[PDB]
Amino acid sequence: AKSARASRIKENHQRFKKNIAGPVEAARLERLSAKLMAIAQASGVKSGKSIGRKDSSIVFPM
Amino acid sequence: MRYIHSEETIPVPENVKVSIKSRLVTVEGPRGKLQKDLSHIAVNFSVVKKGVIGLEIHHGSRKDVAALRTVRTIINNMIIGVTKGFKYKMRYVYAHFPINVNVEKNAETGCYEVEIRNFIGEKIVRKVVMAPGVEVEISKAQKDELILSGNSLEAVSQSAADIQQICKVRNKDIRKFLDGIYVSEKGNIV
Amino acid sequence: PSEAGHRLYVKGRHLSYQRGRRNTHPKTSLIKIEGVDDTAAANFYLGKRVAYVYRAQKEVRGTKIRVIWGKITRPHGNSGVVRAKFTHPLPARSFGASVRIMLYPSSI
Amino acid sequence: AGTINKPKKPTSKRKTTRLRAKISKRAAEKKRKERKLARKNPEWRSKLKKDPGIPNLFPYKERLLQQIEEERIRRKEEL
Amino acid sequence: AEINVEATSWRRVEVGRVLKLENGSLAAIVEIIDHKRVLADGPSSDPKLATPRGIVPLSRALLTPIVIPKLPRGARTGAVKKAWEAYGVDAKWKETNWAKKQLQQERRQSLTDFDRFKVMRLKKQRRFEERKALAKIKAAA
Amino acid sequence: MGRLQEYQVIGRHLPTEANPNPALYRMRIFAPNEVVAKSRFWYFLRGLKKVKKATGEIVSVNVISEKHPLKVKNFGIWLRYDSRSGTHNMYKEYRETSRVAAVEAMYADMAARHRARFRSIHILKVVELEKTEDVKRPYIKQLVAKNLSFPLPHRVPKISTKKIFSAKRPSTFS
Amino acid sequence: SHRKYEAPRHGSLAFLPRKRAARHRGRVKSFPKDDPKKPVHLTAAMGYKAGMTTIVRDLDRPGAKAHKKEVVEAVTIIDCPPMVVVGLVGYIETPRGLRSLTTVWAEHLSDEVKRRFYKNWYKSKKKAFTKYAKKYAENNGASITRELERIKKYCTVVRVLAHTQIRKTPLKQKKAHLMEIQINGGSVADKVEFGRSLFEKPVTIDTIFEKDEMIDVIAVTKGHGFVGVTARWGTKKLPRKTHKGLRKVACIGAWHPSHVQWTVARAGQMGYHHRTSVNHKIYRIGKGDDEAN
Amino acid sequence: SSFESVVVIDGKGHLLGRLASIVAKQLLSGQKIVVVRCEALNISGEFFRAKLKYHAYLRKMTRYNPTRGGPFHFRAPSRIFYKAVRGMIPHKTARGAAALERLKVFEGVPPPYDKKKKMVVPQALRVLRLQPGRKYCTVGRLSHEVGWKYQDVVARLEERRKAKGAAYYERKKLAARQLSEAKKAAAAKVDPKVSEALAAYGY
Amino acid sequence: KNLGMRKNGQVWLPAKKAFRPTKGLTSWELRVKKRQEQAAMK
RNA sequence: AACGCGACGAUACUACCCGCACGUUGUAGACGUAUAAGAAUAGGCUCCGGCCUCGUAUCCUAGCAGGCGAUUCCUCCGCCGGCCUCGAAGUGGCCGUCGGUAAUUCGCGUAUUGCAAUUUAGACACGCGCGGGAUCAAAUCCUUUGCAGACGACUUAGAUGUG
RNA sequence: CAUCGGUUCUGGCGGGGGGAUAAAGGCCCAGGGAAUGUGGCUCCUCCGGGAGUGUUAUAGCCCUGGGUGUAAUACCCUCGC
Repeated sequence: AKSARASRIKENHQRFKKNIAGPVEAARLERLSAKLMAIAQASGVKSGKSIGRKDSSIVFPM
Repeated sequence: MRYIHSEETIPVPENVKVSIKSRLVTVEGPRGKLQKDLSHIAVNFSVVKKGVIGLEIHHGSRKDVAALRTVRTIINNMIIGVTKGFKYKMRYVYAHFPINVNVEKNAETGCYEVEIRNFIGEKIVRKVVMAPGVEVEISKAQKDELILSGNSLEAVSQSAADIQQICKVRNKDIRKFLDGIYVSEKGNIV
Repeated sequence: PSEAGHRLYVKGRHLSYQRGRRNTHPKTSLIKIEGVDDTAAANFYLGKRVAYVYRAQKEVRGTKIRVIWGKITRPHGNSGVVRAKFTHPLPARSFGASVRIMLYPSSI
Repeated sequence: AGTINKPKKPTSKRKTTRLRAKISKRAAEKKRKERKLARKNPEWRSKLKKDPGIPNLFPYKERLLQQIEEERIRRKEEL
Repeated sequence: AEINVEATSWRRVEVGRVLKLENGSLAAIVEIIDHKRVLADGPSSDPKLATPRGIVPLSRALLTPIVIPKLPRGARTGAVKKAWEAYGVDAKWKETNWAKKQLQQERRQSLTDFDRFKVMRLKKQRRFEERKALAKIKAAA
Repeated sequence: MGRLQEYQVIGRHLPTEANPNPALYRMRIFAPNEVVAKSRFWYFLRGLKKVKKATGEIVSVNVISEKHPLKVKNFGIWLRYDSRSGTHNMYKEYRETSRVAAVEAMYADMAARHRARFRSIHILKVVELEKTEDVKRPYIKQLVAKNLSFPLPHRVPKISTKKIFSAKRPSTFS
Repeated sequence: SHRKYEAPRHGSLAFLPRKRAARHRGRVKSFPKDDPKKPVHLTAAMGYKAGMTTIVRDLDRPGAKAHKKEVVEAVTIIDCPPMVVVGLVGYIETPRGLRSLTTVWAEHLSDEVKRRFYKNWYKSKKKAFTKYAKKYAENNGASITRELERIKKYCTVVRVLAHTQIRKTPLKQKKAHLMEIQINGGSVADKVEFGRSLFEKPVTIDTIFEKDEMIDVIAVTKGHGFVGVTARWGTKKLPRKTHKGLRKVACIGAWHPSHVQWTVARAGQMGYHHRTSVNHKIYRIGKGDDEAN
Repeated sequence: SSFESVVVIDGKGHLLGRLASIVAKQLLSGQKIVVVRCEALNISGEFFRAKLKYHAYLRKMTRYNPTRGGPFHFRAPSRIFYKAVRGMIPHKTARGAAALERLKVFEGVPPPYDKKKKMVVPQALRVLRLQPGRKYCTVGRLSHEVGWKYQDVVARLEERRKAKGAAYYERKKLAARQLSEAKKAAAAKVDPKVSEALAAYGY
Repeated sequence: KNLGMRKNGQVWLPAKKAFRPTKGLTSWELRVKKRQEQAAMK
């Protein structure tokens, strides 16, 4: 019997993933993303535009 | 023995434009442009005469002298590729089940794609993607013939070899089952 | 104000004792002097006085800093490493520590 | 052979003292045995040694042959 | 047939090539023994650049850009000296940047402590004008 | 095999009542010193004649210096060396400036290429090639060519072994 | 000498050590890989295992023996009250791995998620996130804007913090469960905007998972306590009245090294292991509002 | 010879064992060494020999319990170099341990070493040591083939660092050009006696 | 054009020359003179 | 990793932060503990003129361990604030204020440590201090739970509640 | 620190002797010779350079003898500072 880690079995699984299960997963993911988007939609220093510093070691201390 | 000096010469036609910098050969011709990295071989390039490229090795052994012939043949094949091109004609023969070959050009990858079907009645659909620059057509003059054309001899011959190796009979007598795709003719486009 | 330094000595490193492969002799120490790379350069610093300066815990006679005194005797090898002898053998923990080779006694 | 991806047990170059002593003693005993068989050996041995001669690529081989022939004639005349 | 080859161009050892030895003196190759040794002669009037005739290993020599033109192979010391004074090898060596670097090195190592102090003072005096010029350049453009 | 000097060693048998004037034998021997030269003389003389050290004497030992040490010369050496199989001839050529330097190059080359020691090599002839047509080995024929000029690619610069760290990656073009 | 009759190993070496899990909630070791041309979506959720029941399924599996027939199958029911997103964690790539860079929390956090930060909630002053809630007010949330822009600029992996609504379950636990759920699809700015729009909002299970999809279930198994080798590893029982025990392994060793190897079955903890089981089909996502789900 | 506070070494183009020997001698002499870009180190001989040696290393493991006492095989190039250095130091003594605390190894050039001078050791450089025509490999390729997971992350961080260094290089070129024009301008205002004295002194 | 056939079929291959790295070290007439001298000596 | 690391929340107490106020406090060991292109090595750099063995280089380097007063200069350094910027283990640029500052020259002081004796001088961390600013927290035992369990450990619950 | 004594490590300088009274080598004198043939001449030419001829010419080299010369230097031995 061909192994699970066999090159031809892997190629067959890759073709299955590309051609058959791929569109189904894409359509399901698009529907779920739309449903979650429904719930989701339903100076620089003083304004946060300039990302400043927050308010052993890599080098030898010297 | 360490030979003090050894040299080879490559004549260049008038249509061919050769640019060499840091052992990176770029050959320009009427048909296209080829590029090759020969940085793994210690060669000094020069222009010994107008239209002649000079290859030299200094203080090299016999192996280092002999590698200049491989460099010479590679650059000569690049010149022949950009001037006249390379063409491999292949024949696919069958005994009972006719072999179906469809040639397309995948545009996003920009490369030719050969699809082989009905080989010994097998239901699998074989697919070979070609090297860039290799153009595959089905010959209208002859029967059951593919034509692979290009500027790169290595790319054309490797694509032809891939086509020949993908259709290989297994677990059968090769004396009795003679089917497959074979490289029939090797030559130049022009 | 002056923007210079105050160094009148050459830096050195205490490498090891005089030793074979196995047996070590703490009575003689090996010192690598900065910039000295051969016996001809070590010949200048033969006879110079070398000090090992370290810091202790208890303050004795106004300071917490102790000095072991010694001097350079002969060159060692071919790469400018010198042999030195001190009043007491240098600590084994000080292998790799810094020592000061002073310019006295002077022949210039 | 799939040696690179899956190596086998290494062959040790670290010899043992037992092996070194045994090899030395077997070597000495073999030397004595070949000396004994050389003394008892009945194969014929030539007293004279077949001399290799003079190389052909020596450029003055002709002049050396001239010198040898001349010295031979001189010795024959003296005798 | 446009051929554009940009490759390395080494200096070559040849009869007439002037070598610079480790001690700072000069020689000329008069006969090549092998790929590792040459026969050389330094017949220069200056004692510092002079080199006795003999074998020079090519590891301990540096290829100068001076080549004595049309020098016979195996020419003796008189002929090499005649070619040396005819071509003016000494003047070209003085013009060579290697001898300028060597002369700068001797001038730096021949300094006393008073010389070093005066060098520091005059270098600061020059640095003042260079700093003013740089400030003016940065202000203008 | 070391800094070698060529010596003429002249020796003879001790004079007896039968032979008041015994024949003198002169040999040219490459040796590091006169003691080794006399030892090699007695060895080669024991290999040829009925004379040994106890029954003979050394008449003279003189140093043979090179006539022209400043002239590049081609030397052909015919030698015999002893290996596992037996004694074999070798003819080799060396482009040197003296016979002694040619002999040192010979000893180094035979040690490097055939594992032959000083004790197993007999130097039979060392000759000067007067004309370049007498040169037969191609590794000397490529050196005696006309207008011989060659570059030296990939010259590793000589940096002091005591300077450990450098701030610039060195170049190999000078 | 060699073993006379060949037999495979009892147990798997891939699930060692057989120790208790480091914490009660299952850990998502790996998330699905991110494709930036995909739409933004959540990849994980939490629930509480209620029990099991029986179904009858009208099977449509061509080529099978029970094709166009009825099959009785066992199913597991998981109660899934809606989850509340209360945070956003940013991750950067380092040569030492993924590194958490910043974490932005919602302005209002429930007492359910606040109980997770305390071991004695009843004695506490409940001061959690009180000073953090004031940075939404001071300087118009300038610090919050800075951290969000830091996630947008420097991070490659964005995860929301989501907690369960445990009061909707019949459990006596009042302390909620909180986890990081990776946002897959879109760009990093899209993920940050997606989380910012999802702060303080309930997220239902039907917007994360959909019927007839295979998912993976990550949990901690049933604990059994200290268990001997016979039930821990499935070893053969020794014959009756074997000296010093028959529910043991007769030889823990007969060969060099002079040690017990890590591959020998020994008595110890069984169960309470962290397990990730794959390829479980969703048969029905039933709604709580439906009275006939 | 010069004693320095810390010596930062560029691992690119260097031979593993020779650099390890020199670094270990400096560490035992008392010098702090920080080696960067350990993925760009070189091993002489073509890649299959290094792969064979590392697989032979991976073969060795303790039998009764692989979580203790056994050879722990590290797939990072930095810790491969650290193993090479640690084999050259008496690490089971206090002196050897203290010598090893003076060493830091990294993949790529993390900050703030990106804005520090990186020196090279000519006694271990592959271009100055190996004969042309001999084959070699890189430690990073071997690490990636035996299990190192961060070849791409270190790579992308290296193009970011090189782009920032390129911007710094254009700034340094501009500064050097303005310095040259400043010297040419100040040559006409400095005292000729001062200029002649400096030229005679060698400056 | 190329008037003959190649056995392997690589018709683009150039008319290769003999691998003689020791070329040009001896003229033809000198070799003939050395042949006569070697024959006489032998 | 129970002697690997990150983010976050709350932090009573002398506990936290700021300034100077010093250590018979600790440091495999300060003494100018100065210096960022990348890449190639059978080729590179550039200001585009040329240059490349060479870090034997460049910067900095004078004054009671470095004073006082001028003559003189607009050069260099440092602390703050603003705007940008720096995520690989996060920090530099510009502008503005303030303070110091031989690039030139001069005067007043240096002694007596007695003919050398480490040149007690740097950095980080820690503690004791004051003088000010900021904040009023948890864990465990106990009772309970049984998703757990030999015992510890673990999942819970115990402050007004949907207990 | 100075002046000493014993032992020892290391650096520099001034002399002497020997060999083929070093061998070379430079500068002269008198001969002879050759090519990896200089100038010249001739023939090809991509005219960039090759090919042939012959003994110094508009380069030089090698061999032999003599003078400077009891030259210098290397090496070995040695007397001292």
